[PDB]
Amino acid sequence: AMNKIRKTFQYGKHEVTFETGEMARQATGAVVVRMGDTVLLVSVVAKKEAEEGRDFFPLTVNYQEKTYAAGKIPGGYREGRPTEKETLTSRLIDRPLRPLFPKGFTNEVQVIATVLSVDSKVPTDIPAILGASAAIGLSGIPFNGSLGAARVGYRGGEYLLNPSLDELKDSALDLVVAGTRDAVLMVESEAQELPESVMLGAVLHGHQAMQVAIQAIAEFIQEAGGAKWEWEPPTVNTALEKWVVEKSEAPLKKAYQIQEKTARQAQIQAIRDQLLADRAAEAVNEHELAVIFHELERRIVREQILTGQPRIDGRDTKTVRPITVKVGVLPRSHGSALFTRGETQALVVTTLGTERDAQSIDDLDGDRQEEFIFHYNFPPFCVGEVGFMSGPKRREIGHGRLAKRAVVPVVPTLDKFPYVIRVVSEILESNGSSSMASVCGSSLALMDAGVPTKAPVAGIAMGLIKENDKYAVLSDILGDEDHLGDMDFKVAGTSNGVTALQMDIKIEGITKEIMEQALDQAKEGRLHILSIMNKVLDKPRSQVSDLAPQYVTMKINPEKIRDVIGKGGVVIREITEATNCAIDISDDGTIKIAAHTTEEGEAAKRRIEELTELGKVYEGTVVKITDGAFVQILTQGLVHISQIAQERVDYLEEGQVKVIEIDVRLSM
Amino acid sequence: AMNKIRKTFQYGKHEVTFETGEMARQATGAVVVRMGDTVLLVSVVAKKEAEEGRDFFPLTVNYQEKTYAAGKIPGGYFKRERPTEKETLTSRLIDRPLRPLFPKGFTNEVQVIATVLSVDSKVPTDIPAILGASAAIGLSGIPFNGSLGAARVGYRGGEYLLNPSLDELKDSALDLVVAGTRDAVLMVESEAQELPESVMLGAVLHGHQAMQVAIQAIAEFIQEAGGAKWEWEPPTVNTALEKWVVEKSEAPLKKAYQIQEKTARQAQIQAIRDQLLADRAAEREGEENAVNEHELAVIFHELERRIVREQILTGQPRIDGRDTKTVRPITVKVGVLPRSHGSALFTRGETQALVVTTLGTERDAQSIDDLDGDRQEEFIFHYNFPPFCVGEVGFMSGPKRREIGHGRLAKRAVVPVVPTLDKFPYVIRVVSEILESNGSSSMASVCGSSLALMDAGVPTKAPVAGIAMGLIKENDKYAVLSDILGDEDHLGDMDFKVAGTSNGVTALQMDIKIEGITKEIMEQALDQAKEGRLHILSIMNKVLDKPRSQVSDLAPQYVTMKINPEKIRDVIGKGGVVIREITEATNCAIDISDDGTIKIAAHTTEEGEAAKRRIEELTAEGTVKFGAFVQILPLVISQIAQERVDYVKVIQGRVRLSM
Amino acid sequence: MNKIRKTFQYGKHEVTFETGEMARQATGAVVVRMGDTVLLVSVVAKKEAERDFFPLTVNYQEKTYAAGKIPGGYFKREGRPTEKETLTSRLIDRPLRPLFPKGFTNEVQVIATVLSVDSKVPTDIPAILGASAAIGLSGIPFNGSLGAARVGYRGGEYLLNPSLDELKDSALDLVVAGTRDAVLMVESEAQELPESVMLGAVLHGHQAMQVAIQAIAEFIQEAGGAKWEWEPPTVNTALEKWVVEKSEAPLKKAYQIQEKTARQAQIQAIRDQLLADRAAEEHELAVIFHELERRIVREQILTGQPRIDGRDTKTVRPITVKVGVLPRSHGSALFTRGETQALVVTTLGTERDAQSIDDLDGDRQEEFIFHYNFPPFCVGEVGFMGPKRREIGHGRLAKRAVVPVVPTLDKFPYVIRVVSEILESNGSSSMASVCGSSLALMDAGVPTKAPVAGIAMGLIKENDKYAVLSDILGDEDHLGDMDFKVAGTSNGVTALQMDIKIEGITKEIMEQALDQAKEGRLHILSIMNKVLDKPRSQVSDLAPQYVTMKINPEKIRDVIGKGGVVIREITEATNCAIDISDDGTIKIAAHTTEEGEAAKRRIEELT
Repeated sequence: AMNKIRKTFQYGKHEVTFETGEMARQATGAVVVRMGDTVLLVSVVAKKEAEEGRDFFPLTVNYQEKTYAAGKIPGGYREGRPTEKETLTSRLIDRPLRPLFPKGFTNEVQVIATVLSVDSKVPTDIPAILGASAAIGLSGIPFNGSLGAARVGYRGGEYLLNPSLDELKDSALDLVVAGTRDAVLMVESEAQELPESVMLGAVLHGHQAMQVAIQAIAEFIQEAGGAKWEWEPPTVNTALEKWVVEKSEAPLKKAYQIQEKTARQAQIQAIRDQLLADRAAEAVNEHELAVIFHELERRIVREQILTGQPRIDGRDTKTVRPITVKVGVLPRSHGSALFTRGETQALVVTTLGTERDAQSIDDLDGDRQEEFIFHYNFPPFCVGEVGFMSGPKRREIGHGRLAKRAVVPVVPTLDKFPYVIRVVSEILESNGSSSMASVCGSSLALMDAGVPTKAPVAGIAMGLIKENDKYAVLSDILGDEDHLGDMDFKVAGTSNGVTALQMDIKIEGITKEIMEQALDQAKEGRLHILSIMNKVLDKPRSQVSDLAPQYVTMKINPEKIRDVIGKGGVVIREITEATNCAIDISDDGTIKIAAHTTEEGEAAKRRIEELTELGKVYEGTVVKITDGAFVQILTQGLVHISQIAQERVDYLEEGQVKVIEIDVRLSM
Repeated sequence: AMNKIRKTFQYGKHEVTFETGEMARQATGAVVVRMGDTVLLVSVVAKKEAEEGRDFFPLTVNYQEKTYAAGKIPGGYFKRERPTEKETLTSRLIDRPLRPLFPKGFTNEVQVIATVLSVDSKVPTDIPAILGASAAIGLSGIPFNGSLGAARVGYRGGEYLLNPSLDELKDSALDLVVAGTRDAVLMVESEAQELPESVMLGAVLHGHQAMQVAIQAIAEFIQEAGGAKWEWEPPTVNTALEKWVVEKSEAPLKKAYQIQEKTARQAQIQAIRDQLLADRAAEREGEENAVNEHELAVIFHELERRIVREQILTGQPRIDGRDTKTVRPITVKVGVLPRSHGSALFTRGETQALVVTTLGTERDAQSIDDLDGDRQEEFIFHYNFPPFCVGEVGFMSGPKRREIGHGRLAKRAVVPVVPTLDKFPYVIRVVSEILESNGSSSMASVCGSSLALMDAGVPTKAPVAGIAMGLIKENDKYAVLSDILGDEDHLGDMDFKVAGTSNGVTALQMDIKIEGITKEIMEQALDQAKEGRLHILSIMNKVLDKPRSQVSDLAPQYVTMKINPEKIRDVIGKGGVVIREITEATNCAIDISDDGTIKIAAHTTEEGEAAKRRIEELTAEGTVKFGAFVQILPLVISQIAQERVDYVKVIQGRVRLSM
Repeated sequence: MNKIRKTFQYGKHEVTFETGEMARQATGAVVVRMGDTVLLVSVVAKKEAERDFFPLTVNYQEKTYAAGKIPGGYFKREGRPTEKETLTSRLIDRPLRPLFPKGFTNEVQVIATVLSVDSKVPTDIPAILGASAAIGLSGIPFNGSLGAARVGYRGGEYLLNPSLDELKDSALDLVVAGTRDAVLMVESEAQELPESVMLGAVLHGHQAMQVAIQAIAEFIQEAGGAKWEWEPPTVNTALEKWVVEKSEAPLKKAYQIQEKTARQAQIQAIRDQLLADRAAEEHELAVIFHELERRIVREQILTGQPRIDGRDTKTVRPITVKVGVLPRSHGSALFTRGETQALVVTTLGTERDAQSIDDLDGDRQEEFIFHYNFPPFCVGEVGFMGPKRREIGHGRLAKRAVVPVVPTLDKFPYVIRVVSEILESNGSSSMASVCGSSLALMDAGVPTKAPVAGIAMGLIKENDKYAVLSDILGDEDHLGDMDFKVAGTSNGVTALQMDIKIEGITKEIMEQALDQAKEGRLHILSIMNKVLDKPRSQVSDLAPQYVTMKINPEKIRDVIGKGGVVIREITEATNCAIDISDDGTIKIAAHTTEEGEAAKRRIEELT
């Protein structure tokens, strides 16, 4: 039974289309989104059942790009493990969905967004979200949506809606916003030191722009929408609630007055364990029990701040935690630093390399190359846990990316600094926003390594607590205030402006007023941290490191250039492959060699002294014999029989000579 | 202590020896199979007890190829043998015929590992692998209905080939593996070039007759060297209870299965069950919990399979209302994706395939290194079976077993119609996305592939279609089901899939769960499947019946230039290092004819016109070492300055002019 | 802040411990530095226990930035534990485990990350010192702490904590860790060195070690927090008491019985007759039964009674041997000793087949490739099939035992790949892999210096009484207080491994142990040699061949080309390793005959 519904609307420069009822009919919901020539099939599947007493919402979004979308056969060996981009877009898509799924809805849902065709004029992430909104909306799955999304560029003082990839080459702002009709949900952006007034106006611009799509998706759901799932959250029995409150409230109140994190968490757990034990003394319950307990935590933490009382570690809403900053932390690194802000610590190591160390990426967008790679990883011992050490998690990529695009604007160009840079931020402790410590930390590690940055860059994490009209904007948030708070608001940049802005908003009905206030209280905190930073390292060091790849320089007769590059460019490639040294040659005459070592650096030249009289006493092998013998000196010259070892003269066959003349004679 | 028993016998051209009692002695059984110089160690291990409840049979086959078997050191750069397509596929090939041979209700976990110790090019490994499995299992004493042989059968010159090598299949119009017991064909797997059903069926029977010698060899080998057979029994019955559940539930159940609407139907069956459960409960009452509800479930489950089977056998319509011969609704579409080189959406009932074609350049060929390695594939056929197609949630990790197995079946269905590389100088990649599967998706993959390729302008020999079948057999009566649903394959005692063109079978796959499926039944089953695949062909032909007059503007193109033949040594270079570099540079296949042409394979134009330059410059303004001599491409004095004397116009010599 | 920094001197290098600055949230963490080698070591002990086994997991990881390098992968990151990383993790794990108190089920995870690496300081030792010190601060129940040292041999003199370059000139690379009191674990490779030299190295390592152990013991004081509250569970003498009085006599008679069936019958019977009368008057029973069971058998061997299979302590299981078992392999050997069996295959290749391993030891080529596969069927089990830890662990021991008798590449210009299949394992199969290798390399005509063998041993020590067990069964592993394995030639000892549970093990004995090992070694060797004595005078026909040709000296550069590009194309076209005499002939290393005469058709046109 095939009944195909299609809604079409016009989103700025492009025509968008949602189709349903043709493809993927067994999914709980599925939509074909086409925007320009960019097409995704977005299907959601949701289990009707949930595991009794589940602590988390098993939403999985899988965004996958098919190389047949761009007309290309996959390069390596089919499509392999997820590309960094795929991981990121899955994460970009997940974020805004999550808060729209009702509190307490634990059924596992899976969103799969597959790119069928990719148009260069239309980046995929935007219609992906539009699709996910539409698919979840069709499904009937409990959802508070529908959410739209928009990308906003900034060029010539105007705002660009849904810019292409090239168009962004001209933009100082790359920003994706996603929200509902009434509220902004999440924001991801990089920018070059733009002012808060611009960042905010950009979030608002997109939030207005996307309304057309949220309307369209909304009515699409009207026409073709399935039946709304009858569903309700797990129930709490207030008899038990009262019981839990009377027993744990006073203890939680103080337990939350413990400044030191691990001491706090231990005490909380003890309260939690006494509870469970106190209950048993008399599988859903324990969940129902945990629900009540968590609600209590929330109210306790929240009502403290809302009433003017001091925060968990005692700060007022406006004060950043204590910061200790060091550099030259590791002996063998090119650059390093240790950034400790409160209980959050990042050890950022910088490494340098030649083009050989540069990274090729493959994906839609075609095959490009990054000379700046930024890695971030988050080990279980920073949280005080025990876990598996396997490859980087979606957040570890997601946070690496954010930290990276915060820093990118101040990272020098290829022109000035002809290296490849690898930054690795390692979080050795995290009580909150380790993400921002990476930025801070890396800015120091980059300078400490001699990288000629435009200006020192730092970042801060904000949140708020709102009930009705009243709200407090928290600065330098800690894990608890993110978990029990209403938002996590990330701002990074230099003194002159914001390089990156990231928003995740749990609640709805947040206003530009609050947002406007949070961008500065952030701006303060940023400048506060910058000051404390600049006391250790204010500027990039005037030189790279000693163990850093350094160039070996030798000058060649511009005529002798015909050789070293070889016919077709083959001999220079042979050289760089054999020594692993990248060689750069002035059209005349100087050579500049990139050497990770002096051992190759010296191994790169010996190969170039080759391709490039006067005797000078060479040593070279005999090839032809006559009559004397032509030896091979690198060209050939005659050893006259008169000049063979004297006594008047065989004397050799072939295998192993001074040069005695030219217009080339030899002697022994 | 080691007691080593050997069995030597002739199989076709090759001497086969089984050994046991020397290696792998702690296995539940182990055999070293040798055929020609191909050698395998095949071992089986079975847990001695089933888990608490067990609803199924945990059979696992591991087939692995050591590269030392080929006297090679592995190419993988950490230099170790990620089970490959072939290793997976062959594992699945060995698995299939084993399953039906394990007795009903034997739930003990069983692992079969087949490792290739040495490889002979004359003797493909899978055949001895199946024989070895047959022997190890027999030796094990594990309960088994066996023992089974296998044979590969080729067709050349109108006559059958027994266990041919790859070299020999190059001249064969058929590649078919058949596995069976003394009395029965268990599984068939094959590709063929448009061969008629009787030649296909003839091959199955030729293999089945030909393998007997190996089955006999194994059977007596086992007799001699086997270990004590396991003492095992299928769960006891309660005949009285069964007769009672039947008398009670049968009439109502027959009426329930008259409801085509699932949720509505499953409701009734639950009612009938719950009622049955009450009735038993009263028949006892004061006796203590004498109602198990489990043994009842089993008896009940088995009764509804009987009943459904009976209804179809007596002419009743299938669960969805179709009779045995009718194929589900089909809808075909081409050119569904803007940026694809070709595409199709094939939907048959609830089975649906989005198939996409990508045209590519010699640069895109996927290399393969294995036993019989150093191979390039210009035809790349992938397959995808996402959780949502069956309407559930599942991980996305890598190609699954089924995805390889199904994907591969589809590929061998299509390959016979795919143009030779001389005729169509493109590498092809077809990716099959199964959006909806209840049905046979793999055959949908076939139909969609045939459409996708033509849509892309691939000059396929002819459109190819495929269809999946099932067969119910109760005693002497049987029914042949066309285009079976998913739930229908457990209904039947054998399932087969047949793909081909209007003129012949390009692939045939058979899995048989029972004994006494005759050449006659097969003959008739294949006919109904033919009538089916033509029905489907006719439908798809209405959308696109022949390849497109040309290639998508989005596909790779040839760029053509003319050169100086005397300069060919210059472009190819000394040793051929120059032309190499050019390709790895621009990523273009550069094929230089004797004189004087150059054909350049280019994905984009930019890549192509780049190949042009590096060529041209190397053959046909600027910027040295008074007088000028700047030299530019790898010497104007008056015209530096007429002002006399600081500080390519071109006309041993070689004097001018630059500036 | 603090930031407590202890500094001492280990031999040539200055070692530095510190804490309080970083990884504060961890149960404990230390930054250990030796020379310029730096490792963050951290220990997280999970809050509360759960179990009957010890969930200890050590992860030693290497960051490329420690070496100033960017990872060579496609993703430019490090996601794939290297064989090295897995090996070191295993190595750091061994000496720690036995130090963790009896009946401590609390889950512990130690993470040692290399943040900096010096060519003069191998990363092994500072890691172990740092793990020992990290666990120190955690306050986690521990009977430690310990330290580690490496010992080399150059010109009759031992070398403390030698570097990679220096090891080149050492006849010995030996790692040892131990508590102040006693030695715990040893891992070594030597070139046919005497037992006296090896064991002297274990002592030397143990003596030079105390400096570190002291430094550590102090570092804890200056910094480390007070211990964890803990104590061996619920010890019930009431439980012990009754069991014995109703248990020993019937059970000690149940092990005088033959191999199995009459064992698992009567024993299991006892587990009933005693199961029956218990309730007349918790799994806790299951143990103190097994522990008694242990004691029973431990005793019986000490009194010189049959081992579980009927063997005495000195006799090695019957050994059968075959070479050239597989038709198409370059070399083959099937080595069965008792119920342990290894099929081992030799494959030779051109320089094109050489291993490229990149890591903190610098970019390198390996022409000797050794692999070890331990499939589930050898033990009679079903299991899943990337090689596990123990496979690399056992594989690596086997390798280093064979390496010293392996020809240098100039003497035998072939890449070698040895693969060892364990088709049966009861009693050490890592040693079966060594015995299987000699034969296989020799069957393949690989001119090994001498046939090599190895044996796995065990020691039961109760008080001052003990017994040294030869060719230990898998089920004799729990019995032993020491599990050591030994491999070597008719002359010296190639490889030595030891792991030690109890204390008070004295030089006076393991000396003896190392002998009884030598006996068996010699014994095994004698039986091997009568199958294959010396390497085959020839390399197998199927193996790569060297085609030799002679061209005109003047044209040597028409082959090699310009900068070397022409000669690289030929080797990358035909897959042949090619070299030219200064002026003269040309040796072509070819896999097949075609491939090799493909190299000729090319070299001729250039001529």
